Amino acid sequence: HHWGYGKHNGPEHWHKDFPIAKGERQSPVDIDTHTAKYDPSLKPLSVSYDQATSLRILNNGHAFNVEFDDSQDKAVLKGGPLDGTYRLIQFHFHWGSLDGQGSEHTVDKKKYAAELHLVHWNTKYGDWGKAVQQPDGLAVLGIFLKVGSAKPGLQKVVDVLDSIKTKGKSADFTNFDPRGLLPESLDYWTYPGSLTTPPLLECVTWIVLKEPISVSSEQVLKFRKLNFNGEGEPEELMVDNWRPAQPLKNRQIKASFK
Ligand SMILES: NS(=O)(=O)c1nc2ccccc2s1
Ligand SMILES: [Zn+2]
Repeated sequence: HHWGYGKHNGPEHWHKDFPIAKGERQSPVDIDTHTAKYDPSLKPLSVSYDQATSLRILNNGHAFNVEFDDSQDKAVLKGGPLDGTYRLIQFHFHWGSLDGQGSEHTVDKKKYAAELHLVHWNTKYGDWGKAVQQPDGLAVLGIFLKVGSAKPGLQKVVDVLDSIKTKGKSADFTNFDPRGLLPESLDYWTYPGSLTTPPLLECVTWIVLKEPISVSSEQVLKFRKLNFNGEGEPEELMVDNWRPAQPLKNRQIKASFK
């Protein structure tokens, strides 16, 4: 892998190493709120994070992942458009160099300052590597961030970032409660899509919450002090690590709410 979000290895180049980048169910997409159809057959989402066990936070050179113990059913996502049980494996964000961009999904072409991805895999496939080979292998819960009032539940994440500034650095990150990152409402849009970084596999049921969370300018400024580069290498600020909207093609975006 040599892909990134720089001036010569960005999303417009990915198709050369990952031809599925030009596929029929790529993510993210623009959510046209007037075209998305209310589906009364969709169920309430069930976000069961009471027993979540966070373990570690890693700068992987494209974002930072907060990793969970997914060795058994602790934190799981069920219901909504989903059949079966999906285990939380990690969350990460995508963000911008300034507040007017950062999100991957857009809403009537509006870009949010950032987007949180809570990533889950379908336990019926036994492990992540098997799950990503299946069209219903993953469920990613996407939550928009706008800049305003501080999000108290995000501050523990913010405060550890200085310790994982560069690619390949990690730190212990136990006892973090991801419920503190959820908005009030679980109203959502859903559509079939893909991973938004290589390998871009078309194995995701996307669930994107309508209600954004508010974070402070100071919180997102700390995201923007991270580095894409490794220790001692020329500093490249980790900013604009988002893939733009991809063609919707023959896909329907459904709303859980009227
Ligand atoms: N950005 S995302 O679709 O949530 C995502 N992409 C990837 C790629 C490789 C491994 C895990 C994930 S999770
Ligand atoms: Zn993501």
